[PDB]
Amino acid sequence: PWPEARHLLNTIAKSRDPMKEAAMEVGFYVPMDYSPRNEEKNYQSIWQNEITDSQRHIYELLVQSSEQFNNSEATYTLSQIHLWSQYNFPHNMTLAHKYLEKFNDLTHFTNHSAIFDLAVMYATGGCPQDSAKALLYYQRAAQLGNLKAKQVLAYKYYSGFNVPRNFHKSLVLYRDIAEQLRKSYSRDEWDIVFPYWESYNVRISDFESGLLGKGLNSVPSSTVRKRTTRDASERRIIRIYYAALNDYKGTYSQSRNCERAKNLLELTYKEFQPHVDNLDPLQVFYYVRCLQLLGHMYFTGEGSSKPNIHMAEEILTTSLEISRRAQGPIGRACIDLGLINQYITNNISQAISYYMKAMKTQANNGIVEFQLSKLATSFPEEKIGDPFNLMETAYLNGFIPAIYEFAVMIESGNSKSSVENTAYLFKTFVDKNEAIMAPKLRTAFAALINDRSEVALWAYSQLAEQGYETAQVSAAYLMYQLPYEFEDPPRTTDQRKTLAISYYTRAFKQGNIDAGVVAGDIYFQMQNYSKAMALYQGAALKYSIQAIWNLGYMHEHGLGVNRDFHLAKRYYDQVSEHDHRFYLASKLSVLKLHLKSWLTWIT
Amino acid sequence: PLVTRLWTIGCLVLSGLTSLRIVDPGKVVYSYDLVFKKGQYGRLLYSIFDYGAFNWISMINIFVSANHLSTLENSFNLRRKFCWIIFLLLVILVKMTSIEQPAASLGVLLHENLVYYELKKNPSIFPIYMNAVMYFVYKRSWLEIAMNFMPGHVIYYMDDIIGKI
Amino acid sequence: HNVLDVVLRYIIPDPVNDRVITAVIKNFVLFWVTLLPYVKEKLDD
Amino acid sequence: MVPENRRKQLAIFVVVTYLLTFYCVYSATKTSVSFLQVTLKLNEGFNLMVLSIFILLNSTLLWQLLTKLLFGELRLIEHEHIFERLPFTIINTLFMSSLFHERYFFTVAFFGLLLLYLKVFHWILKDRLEALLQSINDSTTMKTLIFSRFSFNLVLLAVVDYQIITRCISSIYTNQKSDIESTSLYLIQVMEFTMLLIDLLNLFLQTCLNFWEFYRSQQSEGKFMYEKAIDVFTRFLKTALHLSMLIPFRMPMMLLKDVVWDILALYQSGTSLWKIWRNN
Repeated sequence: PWPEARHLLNTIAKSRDPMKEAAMEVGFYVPMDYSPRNEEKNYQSIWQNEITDSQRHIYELLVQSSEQFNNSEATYTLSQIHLWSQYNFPHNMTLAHKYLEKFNDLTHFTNHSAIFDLAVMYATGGCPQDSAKALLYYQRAAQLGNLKAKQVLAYKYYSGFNVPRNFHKSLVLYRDIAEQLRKSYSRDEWDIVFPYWESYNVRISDFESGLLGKGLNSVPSSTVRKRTTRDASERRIIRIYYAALNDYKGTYSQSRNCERAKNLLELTYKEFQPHVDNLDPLQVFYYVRCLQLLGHMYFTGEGSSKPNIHMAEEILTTSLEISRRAQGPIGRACIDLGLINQYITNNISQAISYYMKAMKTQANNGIVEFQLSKLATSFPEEKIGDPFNLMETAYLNGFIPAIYEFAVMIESGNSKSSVENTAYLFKTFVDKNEAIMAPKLRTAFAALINDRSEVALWAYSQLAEQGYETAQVSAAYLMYQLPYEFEDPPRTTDQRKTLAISYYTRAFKQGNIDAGVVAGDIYFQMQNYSKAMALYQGAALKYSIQAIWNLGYMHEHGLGVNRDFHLAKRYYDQVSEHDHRFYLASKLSVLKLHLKSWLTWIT
Repeated sequence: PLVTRLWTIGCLVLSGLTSLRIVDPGKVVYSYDLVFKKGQYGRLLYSIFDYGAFNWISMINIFVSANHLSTLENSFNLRRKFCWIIFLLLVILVKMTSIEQPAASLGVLLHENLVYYELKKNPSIFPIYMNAVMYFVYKRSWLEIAMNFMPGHVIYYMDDIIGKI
Repeated sequence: HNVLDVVLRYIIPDPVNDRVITAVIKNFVLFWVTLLPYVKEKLDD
Repeated sequence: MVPENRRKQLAIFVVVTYLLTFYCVYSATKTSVSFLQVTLKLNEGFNLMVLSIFILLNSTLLWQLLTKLLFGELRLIEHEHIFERLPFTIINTLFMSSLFHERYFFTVAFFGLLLLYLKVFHWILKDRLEALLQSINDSTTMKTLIFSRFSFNLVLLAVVDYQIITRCISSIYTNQKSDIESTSLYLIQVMEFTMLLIDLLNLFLQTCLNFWEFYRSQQSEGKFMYEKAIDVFTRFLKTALHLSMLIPFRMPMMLLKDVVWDILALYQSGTSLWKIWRNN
């Protein structure tokens, strides 16, 4: 029956990511607490009502195919449905476990994706976790040659969570992984222009106020890109440029649309070219900007079939000419011209000149110095910087392939050849490329903005293992968030809480601060009072205000420590010191202290 | 000092609001051009109420000026005449703003012209203060100081000759 | 100076004439010399 | 004083402000996470001005009660003098507020209103003195308890401003900081409260004069000579301190009005000099 099943399944469009459908023509809601009975009843209702009889017959034929015959392919697909909630079926986390277990039995530890998913599920104890079985599964899955597995194992040896610390193993593994990655790029993608992938490394819960209150959390907001912005004649070009931009680097809500911007720029250039002269006041600036963006677009070939070399070349040289007067920006154009005349035509010295022209600019991120170093290495007789100097500057800047080339150079060279630095470098490269290792962020966000909250929990959790901090804080925030004052704390199961703890705290050890405060409040609500102060002190050692105040409130009440009002006053002085806007609160708290002291002084 | 009490209270509350940018300052500065294309007389009443007022010094100004306004309003139970004259003053100032669009807010202009009106019908620090400072600030424009002091005594002269007729 | 009194004099008295425009313009010229109320008090005299 | 309609105006104003501030605090609470957050939110502009209005009204009611305690009820002449002399003082205090920007806002108004209430106290006690002298009754002597009660009033005021100036000058001396403007403001308030203190000493010696007069009168030259002597002595001390303090700060404006009012006091001083010469 399986062939007919599959021929039917080709007709339902498993999953829709509106982040792209929004490109043809916001925010969301998270849950606060949880109940297993509640979700059982919800899923029962969904099975009762919303499902179409077509889906009824399809699912029944599928389960009959999977049970009667060990088809080993109706099993897997049904697992994938009941996990990712594709083809508009609900989420069951208990059933997918069973089916994946059966699949593992069938193919006898050879299909590594099921190994990965099953290992994660055993490591978080969704269904009691038992790290031994999880680690054996991770070993077995690394043997077969799955990248994500080797990554998470290397990481676990680098952050020392759950195992002894080891720099050498993480080093070797990351070297291997970066190798397999570098073999994944073509000679063109790597050298010429990097393939530009929509990053979703944004941690959730910045679309809301933030973590631990607004105007209060130390680590700066990280929502790099969402709807950039800033009366009849001029503002036309303003609106047109910003619309172009917004439709080039797609936002979080709506992905990019390439061809749209292409046609629009073609239009506006063809319309404004003959009398460009008259727009000196300010429209010159934005016109040059649009022209540069269009030329870059042409050179890449995005939004079309193939690039236009000579067309874009003349486009950009004219852009430069116009910019010579009115002294507009010169960067993107010069960069791209260098890219062209370095590879397409073989004139180097002018390319060198151009790179020099763009070096000290702003919009240059790293391509300048990378290309510079490559050339200087290929021709040492040009007397153009020092390869080490260039590559180090590059890596410091933030361009991807620079990392790998820099690590390659630094491993062969002493220049402080400590193992920690090489480990850090390989780690940063590996986890930064993000378009092969971490695609599931997209599916996560998608399931997020369309009412399927649980699967988002799963995906974010599975990622958190790999070290993508932002995933860690996200999964946490989905599992337990801070309640407003004089309002009930959430009513979720404990195991939920204990996972949230470990996630938050590892996020803390990663480099982020605020989360520690959340973990502390979590222990506090759990009534431990004992280890919390550890976290609080560690955070205060990085100047966390809320942490310090909370430390005070810990001391001055009898929990743990016993009523040292002196140190309490000291801490409140300290908080009033490091920051200004909290003067009032410091003083008012001091006054509560003094009143308590008088009231005891009377009796 | 009923109506003057309301005047100074509205003045100070608008000073408070604009001091904290609770209301968008781009709307209260609405001049004849802005109100005229927009039809927003509420901004004209605001400009009668406010100065872009945040200055403690301007607060002193409000206090002593409203004192003067009381010194002027008290002497007449012919307050219907006060309404007449303030309305005509308002409209002629609107026309002269259409010609000029001065910088100062309308509150300064209204109070100053009422003071000059009563001063030409007939402590002492503040009236001569305001006369001199406004003479200085708008003597630079041919018709700004006109709006400052001419129309008030224009109305008073009409009232005077009506008495004489 | 009685010369300002000559300026006060108007064409074709009395105030009941049609030359009220002449009245108001004479009055605007007197307004030009508003610097001293000494003329306003004397108007009655 | 206060008419009935004013009494009801104030009652309604008070309940208005209580409800308003209660609502703002409760709302800001419900929409917050941590005490720190709700602190930071309260300090938002709108809620800030609401809170400040609250603080003012509470302060004034406290002040009313404090006066009622110390002085029972006032005589109409006293209220007259108050209504007389408040406004210019209010204004010059505002001038004192005018000097410094958003940096020095609230503590400044605190010390200013404090100074204001104190000066009101000084004028009140001074007029109560002149009443005491007019209302003197030779039926009894200046019993140590009578003198002691009025001087209880006195020493309250005296040690109040004294502890004040000591604490402020200790702040200065301990704060040899980079923000010279802080110490500047401080020494200004010091100048004020010292004016007040010298006034205390003046009045004190005036009373001691009259008291020794009564002493001798019950027991056994030109008294006015000694009166004007006290006057010029004290105003000379005032002017001396103003010299010695407005030199360091180099005040632009308070300097001028201060010293000119002082030198007209010196004009009256020369008048008194000539009067004594006529009497000498």
